[PDB]
Amino acid sequence: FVNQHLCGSHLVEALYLVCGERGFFYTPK
Amino acid sequence: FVNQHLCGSHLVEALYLVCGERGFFYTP
Amino acid sequence: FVNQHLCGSHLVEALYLVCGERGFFYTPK
Amino acid sequence: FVNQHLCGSHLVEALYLVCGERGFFYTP
Amino acid sequence: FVNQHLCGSHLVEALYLVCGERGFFYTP
Amino acid sequence: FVNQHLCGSHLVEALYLVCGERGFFYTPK
Amino acid sequence: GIVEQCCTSICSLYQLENYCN
Amino acid sequence: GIVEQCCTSICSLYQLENYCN
Amino acid sequence: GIVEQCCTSICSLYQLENYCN
Amino acid sequence: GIVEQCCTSICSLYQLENYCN
Amino acid sequence: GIVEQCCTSICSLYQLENYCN
Amino acid sequence: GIVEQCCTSICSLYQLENYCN
Ligand SMILES: [Cl-]
Ligand SMILES: [Cl-]
Ligand SMILES: [Cl-]
Ligand SMILES: [Cl-]
Ligand SMILES: [Cl-]
Ligand SMILES: [Cl-]
Ligand SMILES: [Cl-]
Ligand SMILES: [Cl-]
Ligand SMILES: [Cl-]
Ligand SMILES: [Cl-]
Ligand SMILES: [Zn+2]
Ligand SMILES: [Zn+2]
Ligand SMILES: [Zn+2]
Ligand SMILES: [Zn+2]
Repeated sequence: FVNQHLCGSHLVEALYLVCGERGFFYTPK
Repeated sequence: FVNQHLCGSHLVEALYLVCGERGFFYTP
Repeated sequence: FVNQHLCGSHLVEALYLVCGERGFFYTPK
Repeated sequence: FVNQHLCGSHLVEALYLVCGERGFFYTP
Repeated sequence: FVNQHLCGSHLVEALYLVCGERGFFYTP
Repeated sequence: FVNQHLCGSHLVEALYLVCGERGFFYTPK
Repeated sequence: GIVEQCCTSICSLYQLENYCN
Repeated sequence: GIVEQCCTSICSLYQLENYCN
Repeated sequence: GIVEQCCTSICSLYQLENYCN
Repeated sequence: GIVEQCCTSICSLYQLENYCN
Repeated sequence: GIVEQCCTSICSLYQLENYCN
Repeated sequence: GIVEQCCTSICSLYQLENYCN
């Protein structure tokens, strides 16, 4: 897996891939 | 009928823009 | 709506969403 | 036959790369 | 059946995340 | 064609477009 | 749900806001 | 133009809509 | 138009340039 | 190949790793 | 939160998975 | 390599095509 800052739309796309069927929550502070 | 996996990819980016700091939950 | 710098492909994707049926013009200076 | 909304999303990003500082107009 | 050109666009981004510094080869 | 830094997912998407049927190799150092 | 509402028809920014936190 | 207003600086939704047709 | 030309077949960089300003 | 495996069904991160260098 | 851990800093895959359901 | 040429620096279209098969 990539070793990098993930921000904004890239972070949510990472989450989408990584979490698969589980889904995810994107709740920035 | 559209590929759900591709649609979902698009929707989470759109939700990111629309929701901003509100955030959102997503599950396929 | 997000409160952030939008640049490059992200700016054009924002435009695509926001403008919907109206469409848009991307004419950088 | 392909979802026009998804295709359009893709095309505007491709146009961004191809057109550069020329820019472009897009309408669905 | 899904548009191969759109699928490929998605897959190369996913491969980018998954593969990281390993890299990858892609051909349509 | 755009005149800009292309990095990360944007670089691989550029490659995908530019290389077309030829395909490409993304082999960062 | 969003996939049922927004994959075969276009959800505007206004409709998409329903799915925000 | 749009780069100065929304990339270099930050645009509101209203400001972004100035570039819709 | 671009959608008619470039959604069910692949437009190369060369074809896509037609749609530039 | 990846298109045959991963376009009509979802390849997880784990399956996608097969296609890495 | 996720911005501090994965955007401001760099997340491992395990760390990113803390934000899965 | 490609990061040094096109990410760290800026690539021409010709330079980017050096990474096509
Ligand atoms: Cl970016
Ligand atoms: Cl994915
Ligand atoms: Cl999107
Ligand atoms: Cl959408
Ligand atoms: Cl959209
Ligand atoms: Cl694209
Ligand atoms: Cl294209
Ligand atoms: Cl992707
Ligand atoms: Cl995938
Ligand atoms: Cl493309
Ligand atoms: Zn980006
Ligand atoms: Zn995927
Ligand atoms: Zn959309
Ligand atoms: Zn394309």
